[PDB]
Amino acid sequence: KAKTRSSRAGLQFPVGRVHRLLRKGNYAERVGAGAPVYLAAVLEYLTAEILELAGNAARDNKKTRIIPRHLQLAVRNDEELNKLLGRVTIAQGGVLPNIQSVLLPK
Amino acid sequence: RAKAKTRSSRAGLQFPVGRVHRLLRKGNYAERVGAGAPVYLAAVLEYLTAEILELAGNAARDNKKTRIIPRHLQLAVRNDEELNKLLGRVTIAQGGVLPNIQSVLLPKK
Amino acid sequence: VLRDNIQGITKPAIRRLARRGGVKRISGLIYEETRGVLKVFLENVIRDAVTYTEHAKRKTVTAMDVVYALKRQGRTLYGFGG
Amino acid sequence: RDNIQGITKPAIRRLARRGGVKRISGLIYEETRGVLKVFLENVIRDAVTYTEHAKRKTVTAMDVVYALKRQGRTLYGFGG
Amino acid sequence: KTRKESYAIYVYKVLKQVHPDTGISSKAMSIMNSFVNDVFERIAGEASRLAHYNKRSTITSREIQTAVRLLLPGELAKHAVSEGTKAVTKYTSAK
Amino acid sequence: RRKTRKESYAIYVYKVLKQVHPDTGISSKAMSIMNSFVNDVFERIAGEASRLAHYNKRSTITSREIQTAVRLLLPGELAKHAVSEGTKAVTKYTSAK
Amino acid sequence: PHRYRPGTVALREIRRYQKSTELLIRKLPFQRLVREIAQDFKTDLRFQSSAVMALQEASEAYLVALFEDTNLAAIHAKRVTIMPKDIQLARRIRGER
Amino acid sequence: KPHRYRPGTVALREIRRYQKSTELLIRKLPFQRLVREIAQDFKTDLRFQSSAVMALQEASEAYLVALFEDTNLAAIHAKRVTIMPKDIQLARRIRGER
DNA sequence: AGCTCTAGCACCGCTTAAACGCACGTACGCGCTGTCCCCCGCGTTTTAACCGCCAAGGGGATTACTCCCTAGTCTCCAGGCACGTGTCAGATATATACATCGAT
DNA sequence: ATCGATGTATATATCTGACACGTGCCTGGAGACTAGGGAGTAATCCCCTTGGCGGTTAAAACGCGGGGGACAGCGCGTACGTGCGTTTAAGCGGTGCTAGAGCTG
Repeated sequence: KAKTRSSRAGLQFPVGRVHRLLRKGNYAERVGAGAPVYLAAVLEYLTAEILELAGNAARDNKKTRIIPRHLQLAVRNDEELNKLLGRVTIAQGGVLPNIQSVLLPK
Repeated sequence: RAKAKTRSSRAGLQFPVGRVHRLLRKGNYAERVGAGAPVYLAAVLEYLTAEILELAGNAARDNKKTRIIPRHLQLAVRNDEELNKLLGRVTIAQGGVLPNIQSVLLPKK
Repeated sequence: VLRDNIQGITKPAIRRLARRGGVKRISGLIYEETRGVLKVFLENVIRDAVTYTEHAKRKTVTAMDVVYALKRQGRTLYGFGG
Repeated sequence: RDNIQGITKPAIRRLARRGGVKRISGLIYEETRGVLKVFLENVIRDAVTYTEHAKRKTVTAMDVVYALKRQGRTLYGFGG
Repeated sequence: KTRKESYAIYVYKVLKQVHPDTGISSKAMSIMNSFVNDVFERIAGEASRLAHYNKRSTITSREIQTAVRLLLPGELAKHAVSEGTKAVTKYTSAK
Repeated sequence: RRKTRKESYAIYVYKVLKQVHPDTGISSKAMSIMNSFVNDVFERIAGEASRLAHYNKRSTITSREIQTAVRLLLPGELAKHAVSEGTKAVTKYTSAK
Repeated sequence: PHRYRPGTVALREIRRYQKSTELLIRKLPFQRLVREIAQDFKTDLRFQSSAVMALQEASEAYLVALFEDTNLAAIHAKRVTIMPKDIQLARRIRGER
Repeated sequence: KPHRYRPGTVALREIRRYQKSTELLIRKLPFQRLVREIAQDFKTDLRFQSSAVMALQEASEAYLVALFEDTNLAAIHAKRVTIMPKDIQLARRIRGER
């Protein structure tokens, strides 16, 4: 029986596909054994943070299904993921509901 | 065997065509590198170097110097609007800045 | 040949775009200035996208090419493929 | 320590002269110091990390140049 | 080919592991796939460079670790790097 | 003792300068600066050419990839000049050996 | 009849359009503008619908970010009205001018 | 009486002097001590090349001068001459650093 | 070069919400003035940055040696993506109760 | 204060098309083995960095007057928000058809 490398590392993201993309992307002439495992773990951790924050935003909007607006609210509200994707715009995302204090009425 | 003649002389360039091909192969940008790609890249590099060098020579002549210093390169890059756009995110060491004063900062009589 | 479609970016469209930007009050020349800024931005992005399209021997500008043209300028766009 | 105060007020004044400013408020300098410190943080947070990759513990200029290349501010003058 | 390779099912598995009752739209799935591709490209590019810095021709776990410490912001990295080592541990204990 | 054969574009920048300004000399710091400039431009052209080569599923980098990368990242008018100069070099490479 | 004070309906639109997330520009005029601009680079081009979608929303995001910067430098100048000089100041500080 | 310049007169001369100059306007040893205390928080017992400190000084001064041009521009935009910390904060906000 | 088939373009008709032009009131940008405060010019003190020189030691570069790790090849299979189905999350309608702005 | 519109937070019945789940397959991922070349490790060395002392001087620190620029306050008038009738074209549905994307040899 053959057991996949993702279950060896306890990960959901594909280790073998990440290894294939690293080799076929021609980043280096050789690729170590643990590097695709490490990269897949980092990718699934980041996906877990984005999806958890988006699910919290969807629950706050009482929506069962995550829409791109929830993704934008997830990235932009978290200040630490914000500068990771500061240059990145998001499809159908909109902006945070921010109004300056001077423009507010008395 | 025929006489060894460099590809730069064949292309009519001063920049090394063979070194550009070697760095393209060793940089691992793609598994295959064409024949004319190092020629084209060497020509582009030579043209850009010639442009900034002649602008820096003009800047050194304006300052009446026969040696090009980093200040001359800074003045050559920034005074040309389009080379400034190429190197808008580049800082030149010991280059200084353009002498520029805003209009309202000047005193009035 | 299309002519004078920059006025298609209308008065209330620019007003709506400023409302999403948190702008409360808008001057008169803001509309013309934003039309110019949008024109130069589209000129840059469309020029890069057409340059990407010509390298593939294609005559239709793919959304994928627009995405990479936006990525080359540092404004990475998600949601249209990566 | 006190070495952040080692960037003395005439130094910020000279940098503002090179930037083209006549008048400098008294609350600028320390604020400028803080900004400078913050900027240095980022570069050092890259540069030593490159040193951490090299199994070295001296920071060469080459690592600093490629550290500065990361934030988008390429520095010409020390190598490529 | 006709085959459309993406990260849809893996992001779906991660979402169901985190929030089992929460679904995702197809557009949001496209944003997630593009986000995974972009972050993978960023980390792989930094790892390729860090291999080129020290005249190394291979990408090991140290390359990816240093690339994460440069690219992903601070305590996220302080999580992710540690978490990554755990995966490497599970790749070494299970063999 | 033994030393690595340090690699730079020092002589070629000097030959180009003597081509455009025979009288004018140049300092060593400007050798470092110009070498860094040409290395940076080489890296960005080569990376962009690899990037387009990956985009069209092409395993090779021809002169077309370099030309399109020059049209992409270099700003406008000099780009055409560069393109023309590059094309001229290609012709001088094809007319000769 | 009833009439609101000037400035409060605008604040209602700020809350409305920041909460909502669709396009604020009409699709066909933006498509015609894209066709007008693209014909300067090559005659008889064609565009995917998703290409026009991506162009429109990227332009919308860029203009909204520019409007954020413009409003910030407008309230920096002790004003609630955005002026063109606010826009040139924002684009100059951002590095695109 | 000895000749005393008007306030802001020799300031313009000092701007003109330092804009055409290229030497480093921050002293070498205080900036070196600043670098070594900042690097102490990331790894103890570090060493530094002299050219590394020179590169750090060049980049820091270039960034600070560019920030000073931006803060001067937004100070002029506020119909003022004196630069304020709010102007620096605005410049960093528009540049996307905060 | 060749074949397929698909979506992009062009046109047409209906509807209806968005835009536009105009009337109108008033909020605010701008100009002007008064005040005051705090930064700049400059003289006097002081201090440490810098230049020069020297000791030292240790660490990055260099070489040789080894060994084991991963590209490569071969073979097999099951997981991941086209396609189909079905079913339900969200939009839309009503109804009911709450916080906010305007005008008096 | 006060009430009336006016947008906003909470409970149920209906539809749809977009997403969750099931089927099929085939191709890329997994198991096994080898070489050999790249990475890890030990010994040297020399140069490059760190540390220290004299001095001494340019630059930093400090005091202090003042004046000019920052900031607060006030008047205005005009430019811009708001409302309403109109009309203009966006949006949508349907038809057709062909240039060209995409795939293969």
